[PDB]
Amino acid sequence: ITPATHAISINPATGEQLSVLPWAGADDIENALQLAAAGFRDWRETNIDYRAEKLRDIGKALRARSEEMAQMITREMGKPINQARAEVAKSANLCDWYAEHGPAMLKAEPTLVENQQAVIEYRPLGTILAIMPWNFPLWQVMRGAVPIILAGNGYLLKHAPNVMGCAQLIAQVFKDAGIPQGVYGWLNADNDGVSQMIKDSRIAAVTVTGSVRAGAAIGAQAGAALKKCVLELGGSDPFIVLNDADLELAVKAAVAGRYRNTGQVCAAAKRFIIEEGIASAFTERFVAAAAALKMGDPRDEENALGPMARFDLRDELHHQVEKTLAQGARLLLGGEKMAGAGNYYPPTVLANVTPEMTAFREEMFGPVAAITIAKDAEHALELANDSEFGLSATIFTTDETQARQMAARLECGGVFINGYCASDARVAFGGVKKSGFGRELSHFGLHEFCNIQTVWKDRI
Amino acid sequence: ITPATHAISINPATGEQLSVLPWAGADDIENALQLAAAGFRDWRETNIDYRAEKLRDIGKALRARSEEMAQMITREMGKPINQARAEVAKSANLCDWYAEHGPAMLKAEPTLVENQQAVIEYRPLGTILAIMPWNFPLWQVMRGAVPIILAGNGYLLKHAPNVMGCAQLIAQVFKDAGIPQGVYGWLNADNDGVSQMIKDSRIAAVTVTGSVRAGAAIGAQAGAALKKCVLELGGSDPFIVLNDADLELAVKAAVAGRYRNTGQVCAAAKRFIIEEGIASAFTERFVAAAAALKMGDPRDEENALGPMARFDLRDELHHQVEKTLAQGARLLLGGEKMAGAGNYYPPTVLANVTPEMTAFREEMFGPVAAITIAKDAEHALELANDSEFGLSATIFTTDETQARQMAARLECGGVFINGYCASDARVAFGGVKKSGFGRELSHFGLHEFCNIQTVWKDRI
Ligand SMILES: NC(=O)c1ccc[n+]([C@@H]2O[C@H](COP(=O)([O-])OP(=O)(O)OC[C@H]3O[C@@H](n4cnc5c(N)ncnc54)[C@H](O)[C@@H]3O)[C@@H](O)[C@H]2O)c1
Ligand SMILES: NC(=O)c1ccc[n+]([C@@H]2O[C@H](COP(=O)([O-])OP(=O)(O)OC[C@H]3O[C@@H](n4cnc5c(N)ncnc54)[C@H](O)[C@@H]3O)[C@@H](O)[C@H]2O)c1
Repeated sequence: ITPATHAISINPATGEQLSVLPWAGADDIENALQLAAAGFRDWRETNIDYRAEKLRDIGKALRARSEEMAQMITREMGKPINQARAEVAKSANLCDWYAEHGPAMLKAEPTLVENQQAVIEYRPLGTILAIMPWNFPLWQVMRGAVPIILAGNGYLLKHAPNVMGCAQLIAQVFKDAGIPQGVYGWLNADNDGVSQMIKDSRIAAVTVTGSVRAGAAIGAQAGAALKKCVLELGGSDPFIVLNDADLELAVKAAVAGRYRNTGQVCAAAKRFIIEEGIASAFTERFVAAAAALKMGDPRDEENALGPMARFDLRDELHHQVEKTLAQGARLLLGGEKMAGAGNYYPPTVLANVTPEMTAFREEMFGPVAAITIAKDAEHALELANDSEFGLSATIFTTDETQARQMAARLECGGVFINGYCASDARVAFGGVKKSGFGRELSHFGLHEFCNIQTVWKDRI
Repeated sequence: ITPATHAISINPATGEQLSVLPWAGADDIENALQLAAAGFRDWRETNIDYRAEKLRDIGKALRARSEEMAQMITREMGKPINQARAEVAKSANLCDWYAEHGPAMLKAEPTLVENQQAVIEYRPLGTILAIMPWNFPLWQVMRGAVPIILAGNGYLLKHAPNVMGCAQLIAQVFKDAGIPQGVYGWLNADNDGVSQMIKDSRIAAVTVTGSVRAGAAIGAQAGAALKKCVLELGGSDPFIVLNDADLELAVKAAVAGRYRNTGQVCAAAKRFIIEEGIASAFTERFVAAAAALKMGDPRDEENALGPMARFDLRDELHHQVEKTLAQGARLLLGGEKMAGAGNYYPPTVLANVTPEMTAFREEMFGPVAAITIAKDAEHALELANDSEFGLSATIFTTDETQARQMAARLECGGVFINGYCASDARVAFGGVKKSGFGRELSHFGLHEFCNIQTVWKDRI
């Protein structure tokens, strides 16, 4: 057993090894690609209304294993159990939502060509290779798999190596739903196996949810293979609070946005940018509220935070904290690794964070808030856009006109005005800059992996 | 002067050197990137109706230099002068079309979120680097530049090195129209210069129209730099004729589709796939019609074909003809380089072309038709899909239902039934497989380089 030969699951609350799974071999890869190719060949011929009904079947099979799934999520990566349950319910509802609204988004599109000669058809592309992360082991898979399969594609999952118990359980749910094994499939492939599949003609495109470094490594290969990719990568979302904000609501949303899933959220509020007049009141309220978050065993529902998922990533997070403190930030809360067998890092708040500091320029993928003072709203917008990332953003202010104007100038894919940032089937998700490109959910996730095909009759 | 240090224009009809231009230097690249960034910063703030009026100004300035532009196209790459005039007219009309229909396509999109709390906004992305080919030196630039700039982006053109006279004239047209500095720009960059620009933060995304080899080279770099790209690459379009086809119309469309622009068309009919019962009658009519095409001085309007654009590519095309004849195909017309100072290659027809031959597997980017016999309609579909390419396709048959079913199974981005394949502002354009990914024209070309942004108010 070694990370060079096996995927390994470890409980981050206890440090105990849970399972191992060897990398797929040459024959496993070939068999997966044959099954995927055969599955897509038949699935692409099915009726759209039949596929919608199969989505409802997926939702039912998932709910039927909802607690088994939630406990597996919590066990493998440390998520508080009620958050894992909420992840299951949101994933199941996504099946029903696309079942109801998806088919109409795939209807032929008329054009302005005379005599109704030309229409746009949304054709399936093929089998989509999907590379997914551990922070939402179910939702991240379902977010793409549901629309991708509804559009008549196949989906081939390469999951993160620390949640292969989750991966096998998801496959069992799709099996329970009667989804053919070619249509939803999966492989415990190492990175070289991923490389081989991208080069294989039976993979039509790639979708990646992960870090910036993974997106660049995989995106380069997809381009070299002339395969389209969607990259949903890291974020360092700004959370702007102006002097006229609803301060109580802003702090509630600020705390929820930073510390949900023990801070391990792509679109988490990570860089708090507070106008000078309200900064002292915001900072004091935010520290007190963050300090009231209980942390411990994620099977105990009194805990708002669990351990972080990966011991090496807690080390990396603490290193970023220490560098930021050494650069001149002030420690207001937390900021030390909990001793013991568990991978615990307490709610942490860093103040006097300047744009030159590590916690302002890197993704802080854990329960570490950075607080930066803005001279005014113009400064707050400049601070917000001064980032390699560009996934999402929040603005708190009672001047809705100003909020709308700032939203137009924020370099990110989502802007929440006076509310709680989240993903939702009804709206687009995805960012700009090093957060990547392409859009998921709504009709965007349905169309990203369609062959958009012009059919033009009698052009004479 | 050597192609190692300079871009060189040579008149293919005469062989005379027209112009030379050294590659852009480090200062030139930096200057262009600075002005692109500043131009985009101000351009993104303008009102959509102002930008629509500026598109009309581009169309006016282009029509004012229409004969000068047409003659420059013909002089640098050999296109018959009336096709160059048509290219200018189509490009000017594209400006007016997007001016009229573009703004509504950029309006905010309602969502299913209750109480109208969330909309989808189509924001500008930044400066788009555009890598373009010589076969339509004006239209390829305008096809993307017009919607890209209408959406509030900037456009930085890296044109093919044999048409830098066209590139400079295009820039003069944008100057005549009053397009602000850095909103439209261009550089005579060598391949390393392109690599540098892709890695530069002031390039937001890349669009490529060119060969499969260029798309793989550039696409890999875009992915590694986390830049979205659109790849519009080569084609080897099938042209299927079944026994019940309107034979006279099929032959007319077959000759027009193969030999327009002296065959140098991405979506040209390149692989003719004819059902056995009608193959002899098709082949004899096609040879006779192809033989009736006049070739010569492209400034003379009686000539349907000019010389090929590049002397090295004629050598390459003839090598493809020789290899295919060596593999067992039959030469029915043409098939030898014309003697003299001009780069002329006659209309050529190769028959008994089987799937294993060079003319069936590679893009024949010149006036060479390949004819393959299909046993039946299912064999024809299989033959059509047995290709690395997948740009467009044509089916001729009076059985509309069968044509619609084949269209759904053709692995390509466009299918023309009983008609002449062409690009048009009102429909999507783009392919699958090694022909690339992404879509141009209609609302697709407008949205490819937008930041699709959710704006959600009061999500509490
Ligand atoms: N934008 C989004 O939608 C979104 C959603 C969730 C998480 N994320 C991001 O995910 C990241 C954390 O999750 P992570 O730790 O699993 O990131 P990660 O990149 O290290 O791992 C992501 C996935 O990519 C695979 N992978 C990584 N490198 C690879 C390579 N060279 N070849 C093939 N496969 C490779 C991993 O095995 C894993 O399955 C954070 O940056 C977070 O912001 C983004
Ligand atoms: N799909 C489409 O919309 C479309 C339209 C027109 C032409 N084409 C294709 O264009 C091709 C012919 O034009 P071409 O001969 O100029 O193709 P080409 O690939 O040789 O050159 C295309 C462009 O890419 C640039 N380029 C090539 N390699 C590069 C590299 N490594 N780095 C940076 N830049 C590079 C060239 O300088 C040129 O500007 C044909 O294959 C044709 O089918 C496609």
